[PDB]
Amino acid sequence: GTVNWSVEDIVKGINSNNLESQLQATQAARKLLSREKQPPIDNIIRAGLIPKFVSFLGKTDCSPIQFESAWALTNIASGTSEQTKAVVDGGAIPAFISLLASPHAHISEQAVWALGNIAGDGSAFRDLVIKHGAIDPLLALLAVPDLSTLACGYLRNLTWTLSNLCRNKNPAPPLDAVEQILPTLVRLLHHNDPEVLADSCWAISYLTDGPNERIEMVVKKGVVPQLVKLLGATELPIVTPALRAIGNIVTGTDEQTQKVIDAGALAVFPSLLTNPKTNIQKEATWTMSNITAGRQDQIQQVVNHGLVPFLVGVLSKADFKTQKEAAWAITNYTSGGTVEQIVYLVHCGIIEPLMNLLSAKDTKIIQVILDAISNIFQAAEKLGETEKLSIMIEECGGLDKIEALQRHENESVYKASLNLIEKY
Amino acid sequence: PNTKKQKCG
Repeated sequence: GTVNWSVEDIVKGINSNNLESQLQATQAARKLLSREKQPPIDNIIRAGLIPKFVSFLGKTDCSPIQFESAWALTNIASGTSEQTKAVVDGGAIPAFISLLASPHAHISEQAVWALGNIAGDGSAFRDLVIKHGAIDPLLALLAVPDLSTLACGYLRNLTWTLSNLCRNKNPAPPLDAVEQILPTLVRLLHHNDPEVLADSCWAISYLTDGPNERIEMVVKKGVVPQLVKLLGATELPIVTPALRAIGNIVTGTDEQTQKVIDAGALAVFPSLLTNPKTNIQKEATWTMSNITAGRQDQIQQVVNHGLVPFLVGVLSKADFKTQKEAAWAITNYTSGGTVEQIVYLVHCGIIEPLMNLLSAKDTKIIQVILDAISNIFQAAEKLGETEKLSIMIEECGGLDKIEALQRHENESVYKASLNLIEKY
Repeated sequence: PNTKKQKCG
């Protein structure tokens, strides 16, 4: 019926000056563009249809052609940046923003979706969507007493589109836009739908990916406890963005990092640092490395939560990328820690898995490991116990690795390797 | 997370 029309016929109907013939041809265009197998986006663009579709967004007396043209334009805008640009260049942003207030919820939702595709192209189109005024009416759709009264799909699309207005950098979204969105975003982050929770966390993750002033806007809204709860979710599509966000926040100030600790995040890391998904393990170890770069009382809280044995475990066996973050987390621990903290590392078994990694290739990890070894030896001295550590390094076959490191392209490796063999 | 989404139904 409207199935498998040629572009030629679509064009004839759209050019017919009969609104009902235009509707059938727009539907036939929508069905072609709905096809997962290479939709003919470029053929539709070349046939000159975008400006007609945009004019159809304004036909308030024919809501079905508003819907069909919004859907066809959504799927053109879902393509490449050139394809999204064709939609923007036809005037679609203000026309979609006017449809946010449509009394037809399926049409309002389609306009939300299209504006998400447009804003998801990048920061320039995101900011252009913001400048045309999209935030006020999007937020008004969510200004209800209880989110649970909205249709599940409508809520998910609105959250997803808001997340694209939080996304991307160079520049980051305008500060006033972020402040305007946050209260609603924090409400979505307490909702019970797993897809809404996941997309909300992705949005918070985008907002905390930046300077400490961006982190602070977020932290000051009280989201860290809910992030910590979500970090314990069963569903990995929630854990993954919750963990990204927490990891971003601890790149900030010692005081922002302490909000994460105070909220209980460390108690989740036994699971995170043994998580069967490699990416979770890796991101959890990276986060640990920015916590052990904190204050000594923060290091002490790492120790108290029992996490030093979990870092030994990762050094001992993990994906090579995860092991390298573990090495960083240890080097940072040794650099900022007390003598008592540093010796505890050796008591937990750090030496042997550290040495076994000296036989790696990536020169960076060797420099990171060697810096830790040195920092540990310097703590041994303060106690008069360097010989005991020297023996350890020998019985595990460390010296063997350390000596051969002198034979390394990066003479920095060669420099440190030799210097240690010397003094010890 | 997807930057863009096609509507297929």
